[PDB]
Amino acid sequence: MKVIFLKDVKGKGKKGEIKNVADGYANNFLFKQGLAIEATPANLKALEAQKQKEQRQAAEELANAKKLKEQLEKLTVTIPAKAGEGGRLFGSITSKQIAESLQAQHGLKLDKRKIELADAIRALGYTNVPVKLHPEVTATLKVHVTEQK
Amino acid sequence: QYRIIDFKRDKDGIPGRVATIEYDPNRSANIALINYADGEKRYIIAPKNLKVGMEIMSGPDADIKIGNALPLENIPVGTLVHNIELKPGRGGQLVRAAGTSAQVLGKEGKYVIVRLASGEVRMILGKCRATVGEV
Repeated sequence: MKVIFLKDVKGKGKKGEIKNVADGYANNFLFKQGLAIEATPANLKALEAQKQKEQRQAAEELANAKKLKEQLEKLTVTIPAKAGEGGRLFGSITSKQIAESLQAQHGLKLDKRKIELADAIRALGYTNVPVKLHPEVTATLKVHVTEQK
Repeated sequence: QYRIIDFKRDKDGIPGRVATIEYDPNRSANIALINYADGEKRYIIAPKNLKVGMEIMSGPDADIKIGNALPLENIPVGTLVHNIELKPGRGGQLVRAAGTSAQVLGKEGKYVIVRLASGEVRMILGKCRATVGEV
């Protein structure tokens, strides 16, 4: 009996792992723990549709990360800050500030989790910060810390 | 008449003035009355050498001065501290008001290594606060 696996596969085979399972056992265990479903020509086409949309989405996303990477690499975030000791800052500029100045000045709302800053910026000057927009899309954000007051 | 002591030091940004410094037999230590710029009054354990008249502040922008309370990450290596917080915003649970002030030895990533007066060494989260000074 052909079956559409809903869960127990390589994690969640819900994508559409269609395998011919033993009838009965299928409807006695798999079908019992919601693991699989009847490979009816409806729930087969209906599966195809979901896989087709998941594939479209994944592509929109990638395409978006890519356009977004282009917008970012033309910018320059400007974060002014109180410094003294040879350019050295009083506090530290971190991912939230950078994320905020980016929204405020460039109209971009980016999750601070994507701003791959390691150690918090603690000095006046320019810093190129990497931004992980997607598994295979990283952009360089130029950050500029200027002395205020 | 055992007084209420502020071991939380969460009035960040608001300046206070050491109003007085008196002994607390229930704490075998000295405590200071702090009048804040917003009208609130609060008692704190008075670090060594704190005097009536000096200003007090807490938070990331606080000045590194005895009696001031800031997250460990905002404190200079080598400074002595007390009333050390183990959990951000849970108040100090270490060296509250008796003993010997620990000391910041190094800062690493999201941690601040501190050596307690007992030679003991601990790596507390920089988010945790501590008061500058000797208890």
